[PDB]
Amino acid sequence: QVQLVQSGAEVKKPGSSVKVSCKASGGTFSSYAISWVRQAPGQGLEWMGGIIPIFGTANYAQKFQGRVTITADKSTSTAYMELSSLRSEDTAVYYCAREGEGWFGKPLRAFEFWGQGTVITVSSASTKGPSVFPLAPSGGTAALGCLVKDYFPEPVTVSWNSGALTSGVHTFPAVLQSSGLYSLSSVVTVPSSSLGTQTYICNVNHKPSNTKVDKKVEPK
Amino acid sequence: NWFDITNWLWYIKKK
Amino acid sequence: EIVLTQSPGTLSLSPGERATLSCRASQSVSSSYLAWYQQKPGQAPRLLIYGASSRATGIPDRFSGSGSGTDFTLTISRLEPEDFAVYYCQQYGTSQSTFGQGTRLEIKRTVAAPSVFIFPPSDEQLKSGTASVVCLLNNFYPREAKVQWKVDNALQSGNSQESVTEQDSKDSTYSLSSTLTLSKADYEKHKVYACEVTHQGLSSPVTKSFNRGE
Repeated sequence: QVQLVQSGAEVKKPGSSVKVSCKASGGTFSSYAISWVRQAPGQGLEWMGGIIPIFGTANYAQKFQGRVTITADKSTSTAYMELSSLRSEDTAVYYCAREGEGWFGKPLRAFEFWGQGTVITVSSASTKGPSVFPLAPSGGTAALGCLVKDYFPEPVTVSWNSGALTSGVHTFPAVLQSSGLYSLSSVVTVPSSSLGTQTYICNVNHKPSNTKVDKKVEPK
Repeated sequence: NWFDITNWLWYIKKK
Repeated sequence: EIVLTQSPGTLSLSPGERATLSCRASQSVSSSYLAWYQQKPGQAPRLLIYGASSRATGIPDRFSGSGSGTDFTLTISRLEPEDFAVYYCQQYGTSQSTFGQGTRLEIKRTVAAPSVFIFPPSDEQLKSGTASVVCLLNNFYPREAKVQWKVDNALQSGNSQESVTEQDSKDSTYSLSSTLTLSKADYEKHKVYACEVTHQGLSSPVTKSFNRGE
């Protein structure tokens, strides 16, 4: 039925402004409110504001008044969320939600329909590719991995053997260092008997910096 | 309440 | 305007057990305008209950909402492996909508000991001027663990960062990776490098170590 597609991720600098779109598809668009909810890494949900497209007047959260502008374009059936004077605390995933549709046209008030979410990273670091280092391995189970250190921004995708190896894979969440860069690790446990005969290649794909790395990890 | 407005719009539309 | 408080913070239950989450409001919520949402890692929040008790479309009847005014309750009769996630409440009785801080519902299993591994810094990174040691705590339960780094039996501080994986969808265990970052000179100056893990299901903390240069 109703579907909400948001725009891609964005990396902004402190003090600047960012604008996120939300194209709706299906059902009525004018007489149904669209809300925006953000969520910082590790934190919880947070209501920012809403708009009923048939009215130009919106409804903002008192905490965000002065920085949030929510406008709707009925011509394209698209909602817009704009945030000015960005700060590092604004680094969050911005979801665009729509109220629920019940029996007939009678609308609910809870947020039944949601978008995929836009990753807004408010930071001051520059785009940088990661340094991939091999975590060489030294009942019969051997653990090996790759250290994906010093990259910006999020995320980086990791696979093993071009994605053919999934069992025992543990790709850890990234940790934001004090230099503004990110860092994560990915490990996989394999039979120790298959070390001297199977090749293990960790694949790192950092799309923002256009960096693909195939690091071969072999035991010591 | 603001979240009631979207329901009032449904009334005069269909009633 | 209205501050929602969710209880408890973390809840450990087994599949088949009964779950009860409370959401208290600082003031009365008009017309029971309370909603319960579920959110899984990496995904968007999914609506469960609206109007304090009315179930959403496609939601199994094992989810039930109750309460009104200043106290609301979400009840999950029989738990299933796909019911373990984060739960939020949201009031919309006033124009200023607000959410709760969240109640995470994880899986309870038997105590699992971590498998402890240690990885020295690679030569490629050693020729870059920085040495990163890694300590892996593979597959354990509960989530609470403690990692300590020892460089020549001297404890470290303010120079290591840890990361914990999500809840495993098969064995319900956790894993932890601790990265210790040192300069190349500080690394080549010392000899022994160890990581000591303290956790439940362990008689005493286990130390995994290696000696630099062999």
